[PDB]
Amino acid sequence: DMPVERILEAELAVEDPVTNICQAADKQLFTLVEWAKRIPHFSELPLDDQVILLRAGWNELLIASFSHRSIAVKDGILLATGLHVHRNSAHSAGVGAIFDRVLTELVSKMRDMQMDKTELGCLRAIVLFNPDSKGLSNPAEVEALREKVYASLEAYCKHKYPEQPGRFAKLLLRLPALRSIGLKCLEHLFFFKLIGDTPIDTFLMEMLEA
Amino acid sequence: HKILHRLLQD
Ligand SMILES: CCCC1=C(CCC(C)C)/C(=C/C(C)=C\C=C\C(C)=C\C(=O)O)CCC1
Repeated sequence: DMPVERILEAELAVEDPVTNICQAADKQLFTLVEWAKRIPHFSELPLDDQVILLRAGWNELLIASFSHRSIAVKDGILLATGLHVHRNSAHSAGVGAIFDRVLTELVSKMRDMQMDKTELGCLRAIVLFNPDSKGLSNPAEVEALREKVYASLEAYCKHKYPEQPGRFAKLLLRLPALRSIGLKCLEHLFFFKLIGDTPIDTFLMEMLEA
Repeated sequence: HKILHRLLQD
């Protein structure tokens, strides 16, 4: 009903440093739409609810994506544009705190547990199927899809890593940190928009709309 | 939300 194979397929189908980061974010919103279209039963929801889910979860989804991407590197983040932001660059641009939070609470833990792409895709699908999203035409259907995602995820974990009985819960317990970090990053984005001395592209700007 | 709607419909 919610096979982890299709979720993994969705992940593999989509393959001032603050300015570069904003460029990469705008580039990856377009890609996020396609990714979400490849998640089972997402396209079958009402279009308004698809809009609501993506607008509620885009920042967390993209943060998870590049945090997992940056496993291969140390003290840095790999942007989807093929550009590397070093910890020192971020600190010298005045955004060292949130960057260190990303490296410490997300990237290094993903690397410590060797979180694979299937698990990343399942966590992102859980984030996508956020039943607390305000305005959902039917939050019960979204809740059910979320339950199916984490059922399949727990099954995959107990089959692939039978020696780690706590791996499922450890995967789920990174979601609070992802939520906090996403909120903080959104705050930074709104400050950049208000200040208006940082170029924000059209899709990112639309995500900043009311 | 023009852009998101257009991308979701196609
Ligand atoms: C620097 C000030 C904070 C800030 C960040 C944090 C970036 C930092 C690495 C913690 C943003 C992150 C978000 C919500 C999305 C980014 C998507 C990308 C970059 C995708 C990709 O490359 O695949 C938006 C701009 C402002």
